Amino acid sequence: SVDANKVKFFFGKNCTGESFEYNKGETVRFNNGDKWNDKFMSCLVGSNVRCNIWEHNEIDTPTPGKFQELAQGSTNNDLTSINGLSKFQVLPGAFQWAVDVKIVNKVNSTAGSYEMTITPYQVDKVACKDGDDFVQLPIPKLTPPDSEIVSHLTVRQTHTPYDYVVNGSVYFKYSPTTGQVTVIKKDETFPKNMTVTQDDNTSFIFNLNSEK
Ligand SMILES: [Ca+2]
Ligand SMILES: [Ca+2]
Ligand SMILES: [Ca+2]
Repeated sequence: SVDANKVKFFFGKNCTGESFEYNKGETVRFNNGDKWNDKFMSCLVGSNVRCNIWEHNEIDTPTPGKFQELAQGSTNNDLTSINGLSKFQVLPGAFQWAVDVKIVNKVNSTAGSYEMTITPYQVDKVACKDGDDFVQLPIPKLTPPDSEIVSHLTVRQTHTPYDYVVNGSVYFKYSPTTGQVTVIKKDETFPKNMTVTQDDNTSFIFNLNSEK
């Protein structure tokens, strides 16, 4: 059986062919240059976890790709309507949606010595050091989705001089229309020394262009 707290995916309708298992609060990419990215046919999604699948994380481009929000507490004997899912997100009942975040040096030619800490509206604050892989920032029940969640971004060198590099605020927003996340940043809250580019749908890459 499927656990109410985990998910599982099989390469054959009615659970046949091959088997796979995924814990809550994880993200994977299953693709090999557009062919066997699918690797699914029957899956089960526990009554206290959700799945979110995204073709090629389309950025509201002039072609909508393929996307499905596997309803928390359901079984899918076939999803071939949405063969398009080169990215997979598996999230607990505690977390409504989650966002890929990463840090890149555009001035500090050292890495690891630069540590960024982000904390959205009373969430589990997350700190990552420039050189680790993409961090995941889960967000709890955020209803209505089109609301703007207040968030705080602060980045500080872990090595002398270790002053606050920048300290400011940011705003995140969600859209269930295509499971898109969008970030709103203004000179009144966000600094002019870091910027964040939308590398993909639900994927944000912060680059530091001024140590001040
Ligand atoms: Ca594909
Ligand atoms: Ca989109
Ligand atoms: Ca299929």
